Amino acid sequence: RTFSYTLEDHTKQAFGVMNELRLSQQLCDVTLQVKYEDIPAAQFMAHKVVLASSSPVFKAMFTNGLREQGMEVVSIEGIHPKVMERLIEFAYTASISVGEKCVLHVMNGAVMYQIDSVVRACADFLVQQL
Amino acid sequence: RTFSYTLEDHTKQAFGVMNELRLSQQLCDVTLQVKYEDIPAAQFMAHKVVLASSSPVFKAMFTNGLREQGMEVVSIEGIHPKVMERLIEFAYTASISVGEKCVLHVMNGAVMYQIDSVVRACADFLVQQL
Repeated sequence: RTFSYTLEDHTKQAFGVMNELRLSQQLCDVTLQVKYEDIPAAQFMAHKVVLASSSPVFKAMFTNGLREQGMEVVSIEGIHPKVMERLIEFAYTASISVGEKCVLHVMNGAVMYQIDSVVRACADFLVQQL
Repeated sequence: RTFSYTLEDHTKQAFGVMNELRLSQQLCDVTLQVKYEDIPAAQFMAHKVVLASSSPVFKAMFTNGLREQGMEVVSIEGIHPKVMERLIEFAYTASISVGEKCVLHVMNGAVMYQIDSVVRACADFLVQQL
């Protein structure tokens, strides 16, 4: 009747390119300003649809019906820069790495953005070192 | 030294959500107006970063350094609406289906946007029916 085809690799390749576009600040449309205790701010550019695709919290926050018309800054307080960076990194690459003291703070950032995949992975490392 | 983790499923889930966001016209930032012979126009909303992630042609066309500040319309002539729809669909889901007369016109749309994965798949169906 009909001919179809699926490339089983397409999502990995494309996130790859989207991660490239982020590192080069191309097509970005949100900057997260994270400010946390005394460490000065950081800025992260990213793509709102890529954030919303991995976090129900970023989904809800960016899908409200408002229109961008430029760059929206999101002030994000209550999380160390290094934890937001690794969580954006997970959004864009599906991987995440950390040492054993930061693994506590990463499960708190993942719970805050409902990145449940990371939450369960941390919660496993925490009982596999106890 | 350090603890890391990779969710081998994350890209498929997230494209899933991005495809959802497209169907609902949320966070979109390009409308392709395809006009082709006498069939009237069609409009497709999509996410420029998701287009650019799957097509070198859409990459180059959206990554020039210009800023969006709203919705950019791309006039796309020289391809049937049904072929652009299925190619956007491939961008967002990695799959594509078609009957045997449209499979000719899809390999021409894929070559036009350098969606090489589809091009080689069509080029195989064309010699597997001859």
